[PDB]
Amino acid sequence: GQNMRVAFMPWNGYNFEDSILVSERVVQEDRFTTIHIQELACVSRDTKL
Amino acid sequence: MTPQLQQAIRLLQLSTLELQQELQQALESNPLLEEELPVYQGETTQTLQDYLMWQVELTPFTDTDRAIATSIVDAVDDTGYLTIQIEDIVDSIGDDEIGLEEVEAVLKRIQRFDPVGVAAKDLRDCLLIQLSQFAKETPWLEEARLIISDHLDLLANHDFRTLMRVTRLKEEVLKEAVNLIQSLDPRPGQSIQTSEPEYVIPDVLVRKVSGRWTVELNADSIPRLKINQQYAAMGNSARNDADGQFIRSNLQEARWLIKSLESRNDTLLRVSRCIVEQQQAFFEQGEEYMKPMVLADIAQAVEMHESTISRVTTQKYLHSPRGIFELKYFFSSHVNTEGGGEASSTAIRALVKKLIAAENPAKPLSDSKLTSMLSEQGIMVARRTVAKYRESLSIPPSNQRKQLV
DNA sequence: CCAGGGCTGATCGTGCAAAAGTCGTGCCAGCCGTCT
Repeated sequence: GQNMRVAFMPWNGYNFEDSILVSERVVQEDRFTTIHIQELACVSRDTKL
Repeated sequence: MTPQLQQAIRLLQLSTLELQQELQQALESNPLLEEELPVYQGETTQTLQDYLMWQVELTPFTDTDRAIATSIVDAVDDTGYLTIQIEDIVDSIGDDEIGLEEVEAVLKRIQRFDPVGVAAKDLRDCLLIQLSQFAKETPWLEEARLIISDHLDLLANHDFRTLMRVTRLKEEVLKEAVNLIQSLDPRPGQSIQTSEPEYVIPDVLVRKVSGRWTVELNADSIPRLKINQQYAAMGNSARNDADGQFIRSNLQEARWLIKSLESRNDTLLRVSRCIVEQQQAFFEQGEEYMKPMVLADIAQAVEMHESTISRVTTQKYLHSPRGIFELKYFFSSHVNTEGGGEASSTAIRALVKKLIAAENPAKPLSDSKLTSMLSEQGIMVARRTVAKYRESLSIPPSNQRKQLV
């Protein structure tokens, strides 16, 4: 993970029992941004015709 | 060489499916034992019939118009064309009352549905319907409409010069208007499902471990017919002796059938070794490197006769990493080569293929030129043989194959 | 009682000549590019 400045306080109820409030600086710095990789395969599937 | 042998012979001449057919079919006559729910997943594909039906519901028609339409869409095919006719639907509805324009009215609205131009009337009303669709701000809509209306017969000849003086058009400008018609892309029914399922003919297998591939038959395909040990012992203790004769007969025929079958298997394997011993060249290198083989050469290999092998190799398949091939495919004629040698027809066929594929597409090579080229390489063949090999490979034309340089 | 001869059920051999298909290739007719 990454080291982020944390606090323990309610903020208009945006930090409920199991919710976390994230600032906008985190989005700008591309923090926790991940990259997913997928694959697509195709076969010729030779037939009678 | 009586009846028993007679039947044993027809046993190997046929493919494996009809063999299993007769085997299993005759396995019911005499006691001789052979030996995540319901739906896998289940999915109901839509299709360009159900999709044309979907639209009908949404749209507002009356109770009578609805029937007509149902009937119309039944006539639609995979290609996209109403199959029968206009008046045909009127004659098939059995009611003389309903006018011929009645169907037209409905049919005039069903063909602006999803793919527009569906259910066209004889591969031409399509363009008319497809063209009327997009806006009138297109550059040469007039011209193209006029072309399509009565001047398609002329367009059929792939000729453009005649269209000027016929229908009072400009100088080649129409040509750009003729390209508009080419982009129309007819047959909007064929947006169909490309779900053609996969096919196979697996019979014997060849696999290349440590060089010198070994030939061995399929584990599942081959049928194993055993005898029952249970009913065997039951013959000695039989009472009326009628029973005993019955069981003796069943027993003797079973043994006979068993041996016959095995004989088939053994023969197949033997013939599956000779070829591999002779034609290692082909499995390694390709069709270009096949040696010629005849029935007489295979019979002479291992204590065999021509007649016998002739039957084994009919409708038999072999799977190798090269491909899937019939055994009859390996045998072919030969031609005289340089140095007294013999060259297989398949080598010449592959050579012709690769030579035509690598020739200059601008100006095509004549069969005489190909004959001369082959003679220069050291093959020594006639022009007729080249013509036949070219014609055999779904290539009738030699010089007519000319595209834009 | 044992060995010799006849009876009979058990057991098998995947070859062989004749009629038809195939290609190697020559012969001949139809078609087009070019110079006359």
